[PDB]
Amino acid sequence: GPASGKIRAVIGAVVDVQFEQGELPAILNALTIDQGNNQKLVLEVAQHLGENAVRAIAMDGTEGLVRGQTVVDTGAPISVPVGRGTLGRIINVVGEPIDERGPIECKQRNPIHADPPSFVEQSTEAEVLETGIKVVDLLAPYARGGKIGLFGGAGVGKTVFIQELINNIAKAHGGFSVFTGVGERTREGNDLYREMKETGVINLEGESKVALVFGQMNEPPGARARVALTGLTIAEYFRDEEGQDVLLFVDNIFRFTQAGSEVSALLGRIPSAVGYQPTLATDMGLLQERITTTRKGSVTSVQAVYVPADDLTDPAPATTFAHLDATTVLSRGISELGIYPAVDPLDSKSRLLD
Amino acid sequence: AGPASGKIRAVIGAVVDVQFEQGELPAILNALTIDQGNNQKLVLEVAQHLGENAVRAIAMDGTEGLVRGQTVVDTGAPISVPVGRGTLGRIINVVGEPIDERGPIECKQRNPIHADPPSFVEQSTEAEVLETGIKVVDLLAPYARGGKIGLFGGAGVGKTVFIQELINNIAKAHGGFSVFTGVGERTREGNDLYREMKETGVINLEGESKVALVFGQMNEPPGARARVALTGLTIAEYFRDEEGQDVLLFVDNIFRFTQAGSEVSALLGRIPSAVGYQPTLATDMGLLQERITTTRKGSVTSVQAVYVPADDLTDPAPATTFAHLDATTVLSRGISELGIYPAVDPLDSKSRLLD
Amino acid sequence: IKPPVQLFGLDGTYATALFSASAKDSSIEKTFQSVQKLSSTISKDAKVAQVLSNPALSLNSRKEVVSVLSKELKLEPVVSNLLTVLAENNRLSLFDSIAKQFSVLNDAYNGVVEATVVSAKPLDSKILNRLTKSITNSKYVGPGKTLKASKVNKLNKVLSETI
Amino acid sequence: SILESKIRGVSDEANLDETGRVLSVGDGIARVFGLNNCQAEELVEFASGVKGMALNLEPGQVGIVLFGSDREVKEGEIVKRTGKIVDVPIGPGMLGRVVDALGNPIDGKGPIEATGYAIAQLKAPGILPRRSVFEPMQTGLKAVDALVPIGRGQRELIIGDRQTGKTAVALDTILNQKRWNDGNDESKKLYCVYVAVGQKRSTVAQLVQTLEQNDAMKYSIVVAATASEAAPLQYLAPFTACAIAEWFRDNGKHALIVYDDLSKQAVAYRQLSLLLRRPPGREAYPGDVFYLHSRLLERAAKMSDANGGGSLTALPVIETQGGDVSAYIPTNVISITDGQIFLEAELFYKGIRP
Amino acid sequence: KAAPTEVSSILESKIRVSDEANLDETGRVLSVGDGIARVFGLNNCQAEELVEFASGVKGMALNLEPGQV
Ligand SMILES: Nc1ncnc2c1ncn2[C@@H]1O[C@H](COP(=O)(O)OP(=O)(O)O)[C@@H](O)[C@H]1O
Ligand SMILES: Nc1ncnc2c1ncn2[C@@H]1O[C@H](COP(=O)(O)OP(=O)(O)O)[C@@H](O)[C@H]1O
Ligand SMILES: Nc1ncnc2c1ncn2[C@@H]1O[C@H](COP(=O)(O)OP(=O)(O)O)[C@@H](O)[C@H]1O
Ligand SMILES: [Mg+2]
Ligand SMILES: [Mg+2]
Ligand SMILES: [Mg+2]
Repeated sequence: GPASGKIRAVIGAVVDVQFEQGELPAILNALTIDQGNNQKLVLEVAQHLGENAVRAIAMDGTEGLVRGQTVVDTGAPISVPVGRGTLGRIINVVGEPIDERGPIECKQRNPIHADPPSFVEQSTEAEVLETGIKVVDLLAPYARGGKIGLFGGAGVGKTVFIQELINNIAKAHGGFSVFTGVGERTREGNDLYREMKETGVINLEGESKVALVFGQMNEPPGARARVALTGLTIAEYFRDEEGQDVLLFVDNIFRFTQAGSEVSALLGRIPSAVGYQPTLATDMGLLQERITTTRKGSVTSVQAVYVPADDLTDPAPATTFAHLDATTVLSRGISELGIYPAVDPLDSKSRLLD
Repeated sequence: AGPASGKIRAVIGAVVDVQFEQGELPAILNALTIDQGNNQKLVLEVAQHLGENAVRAIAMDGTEGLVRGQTVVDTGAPISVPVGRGTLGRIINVVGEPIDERGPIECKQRNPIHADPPSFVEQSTEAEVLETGIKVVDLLAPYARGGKIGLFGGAGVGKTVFIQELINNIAKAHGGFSVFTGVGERTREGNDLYREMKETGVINLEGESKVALVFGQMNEPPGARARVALTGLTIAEYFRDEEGQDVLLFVDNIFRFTQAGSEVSALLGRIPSAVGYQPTLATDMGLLQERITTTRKGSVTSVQAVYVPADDLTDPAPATTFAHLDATTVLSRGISELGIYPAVDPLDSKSRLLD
Repeated sequence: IKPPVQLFGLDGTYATALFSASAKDSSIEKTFQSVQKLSSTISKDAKVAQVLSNPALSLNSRKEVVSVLSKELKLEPVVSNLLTVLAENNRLSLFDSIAKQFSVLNDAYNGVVEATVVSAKPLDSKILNRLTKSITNSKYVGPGKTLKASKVNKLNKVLSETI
Repeated sequence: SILESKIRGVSDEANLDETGRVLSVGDGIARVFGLNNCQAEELVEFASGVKGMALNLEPGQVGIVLFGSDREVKEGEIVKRTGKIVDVPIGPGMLGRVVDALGNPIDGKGPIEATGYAIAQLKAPGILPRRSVFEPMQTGLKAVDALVPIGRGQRELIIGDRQTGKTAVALDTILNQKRWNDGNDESKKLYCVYVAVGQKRSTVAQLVQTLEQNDAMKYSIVVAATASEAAPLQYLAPFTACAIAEWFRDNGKHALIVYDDLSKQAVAYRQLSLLLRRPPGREAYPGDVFYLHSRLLERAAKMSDANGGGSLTALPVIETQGGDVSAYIPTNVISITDGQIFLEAELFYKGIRP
Repeated sequence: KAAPTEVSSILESKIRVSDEANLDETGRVLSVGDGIARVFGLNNCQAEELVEFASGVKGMALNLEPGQV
């Protein structure tokens, strides 16, 4: 007999679960909710309101849930498949396959919520990474195993910059890739899987070396915020348990902070700057520190940030600039002149420019 | 004795709610004593009353170490400070205690820091000019004798150097006594001002002094910074009313009095105003500026210094103090980078004695 | 039925809502003695006051206090339903406010109130207030009245305003 | 009777004098129901092992801020009180190990040889126990020693944007004191105290490795305070680092603290205050925003001859946004320190370093 | 300091017998304003379900808390 609960309140993605027994669930715990669609639901506990009741956050749509439904607790967090079985498949935020190719036959299932590396397990380097562009090999040079940021507004060149670098560096890197898209479009996910299959990156009948993670903007707020933790768990196992130079590609990285701000008003937290959550620096620092280079293996993070209405002084753009070794800001004024791309030389800086 | 003993029920920051008995509750602006572990005490000023035999008090020091249910005795009156000739040459605090390690202040009387201002019938108008020594102050905006002077300026323009240069050539040769009450200053500015007055003859440790030192920089909490202006003005008001002398109150800075009240206004149950200020900005600034005027018993030349927020004269703490000052010495950040020492504006500075 | 006594509107509506259903078939005299036994066995007792300020309770320590203070105490009508509405809505910490508002309704519609001078007045249950105040002030001023402030403060303020 | 009803129900022991029960916890905050004898800003110990600091004391509950992860704290957990306030270790044995925000060693060198126990929230020096800044702090740079020269006991700010020379100015001054610390003159030696607050995990490991190879980490205190921890750990990084450096100034030695950065400490204090049910001020910050930075910098002053003759230098770095120095946190720190070092981004890209 | 849901009007219906009409699908309108309608009831009503008032106006139950919808 597992820990069963009862739904007391439901306002959007926040679902308050009231447990009848004294053994309540902990934070960041996966909760099940049977309905009638051969899929059930995934709810993650955030905080506890007291009186044998904890506020949970569902990772899907909460339409159809009545007051008093059965809420079973899994006893752990949202686990996902790791290892060599996730290469070439399209996984989701809960670790389930969405490529219609059967289940992922994985040996172990690590959780999405884990601690980052300590100060004694870190490993710094200064190896330059050749990308191929003339504005990136001379101005702000990227570092091997670090965090690369592709900042810019809408329509400047954020999605085209990550696609050109993955077709000339990740194809001959040797290690496995990790393309975890969070807050992307519906047509961008299907076009990226078809282009990588014809070039030799993802082989459905052979050997693959690129992990795909679904999670566009068509889902709810719980799946978009948990899309970054599911993709980072597969890349961390290949560098610590196996010791390989993984390549994490997030598109975009600004969708993780924007998804948590819409559900922070219903959990009891007060609004911050520009209507954001109060734990902006705490939530972004816990996920960016785990995607670094350790003593067992490196992890070249090539994420992309989105400027809020062409503004670099926002709370989601300025807070992510202190956790990246190389930054590539894309100005909107240079994109209308004819620069392909709009690489700002007066704003892009790096630590390897010495 | 019938001491009003209270119990601490809430403590969040500088605000501390004390719960007393029914009928024996203290009034507003009342000093509340609290026994700690050291040889000193924890002074707390009652701001408002929440009800149900409880009143919210603002601590004038560190609130660390207070538990729920401690004894809080009331003094019965307000924050008493030492007045007279014994306060000259000693470094007093916000509660009226010495911080110069020179023994206790042997004062015969102790007046409260909270007092009403003068009426309209007791006001005495004047039109006398005061020579300062500068070429841009003696030709543009002349300072009035017995009035309020405001040295407006930004950060790094020359606000602290303007008050120190004028005190070494006007306060050292005046007939009355000075009153340097610094509110919201720095730690290094307090030690340099006391050592310069001893070598010039303003503060004599073995002779006679004519300058009252009132400590209270930004190293304390929000309660000691807001009450530093009322404690320093109580000693200067007694020398012009009971003794009848031309006192000179030097406040540095004047902008720290309005910013200290807005730091504890959010925890007291008040809504915020404009630019993150308190709603009682015009009421709190007018009650302290009207008491430092010139009456029929004596004059009081206040030479305060206003600090503009990042060089902005349209703020709520700079524009509200321009109507309660005769001579305004506004400084600009553009003239200080060209070599003008000091950066005195010849067009923005105005005075009532320029006729 | 709502009586004209106001009595706040949010906090004082706990005893006013239960007074409408308790005023039928003569069930108002037994509610006065039963409400006093619930406050005297939770205040000066130091036994059942272990869940007065704690946020525990939850069915176990919430329904056991309403059954022990009604079965073995002095309750048989609808007195046990008053403690059950305050246990589920987290309102057991203010038990003195619900018992004090019930005694004010019987003293207003069946007696006088207010005050007069020195101590309390008489609070008669006649009819009009003018015919009862003149017949009680002459009998209370002679008997007792030790007379041991207001008149001395008003005379000193009038002399300072004219000087 | 009253005694017969408590024998068949009531509760058990669990005294609320020195202990308490956690009624609600989440997002770092933890509302503990009880703790009557607990003082303000006292160290609280939970039943799971996570430390806490009771900063908000109410009449029915007590808001305590957790110093770690809130995933192990649930509703109804026992929260014991240590009886003391928020203290940290100090002494001459802390030089050579990367300590955290509570005095624990994070470098893996075992325990810290502490000679005393000083509180974090300590009072600053008065006007009678301070003297004039007459000593000379050789930073090593030719453009800083001739123009804006700093001394032992003054507070020099370092305003500027990212990747402009903010952290490079404080690191060059600590390595330049090796000529006086390697000898025998204790009056000319100045111990360093780097307090990395808000930085990433790779930035703290790279700065400690460069100082150990140049014979400079043997007399320098490293305060590890990354952004992946709680909001109470990053906000208390300035008070904990100032208590360890104050022991050398009160005995007869010189110290040099480096609060990097001042912009990261203001965001950590506003996150913990917003979750404790408190009213905000300007720019979604607390009411005492200017009092938090002015109190920690006022203690680093030069003492007189009767207090020992020591001094403490403060090097606070201010992270700007596009060169804007007319902000809320930028103008508050520039009007409290005795001078500032403006680091423009226009001359840094041309080659004029710094 | 108090709570909503059961208050004055909604607090005098559970002391007698709150039955008769089916409260799982229907409900009594306790408050209305700013384009909202706090209906008292709707136990078996799902989220984002279509509703109808007595005058013929349609409704959409967004939030479903305890005692109110
Ligand atoms: N090297 C290039 N040359 C010409 N056009 C480009 C180049 N890179 C990007 N673009 C244009 O920039 C646009 C980017 O569109 P989209 O990806 O939807 O917005 P964003 O880049 O902000 O995510 C594309 O429509 C493409 O035409
Ligand atoms: N007459 C003067 N000649 C040259 N420099 C001056 C003069 N007056 C002031 N200054 C400069 O102005 C600066 C003022 O610093 P500070 O007092 O910290 O700021 P503020 O004046 O805004 O309070 C001093 O560093 C000093 O060098
Ligand atoms: N004297 C110098 N010569 C060359 N490069 C320098 C010099 N000083 C600083 N830099 C460069 O400036 C960069 C500063 O990086 P970082 O410390 O992360 O940003 P900030 O200085 O704004 O804190 C370093 O990567 C370093 O290469
Ligand atoms: Mg894109
Ligand atoms: Mg100054
Ligand atoms: Mg830095």
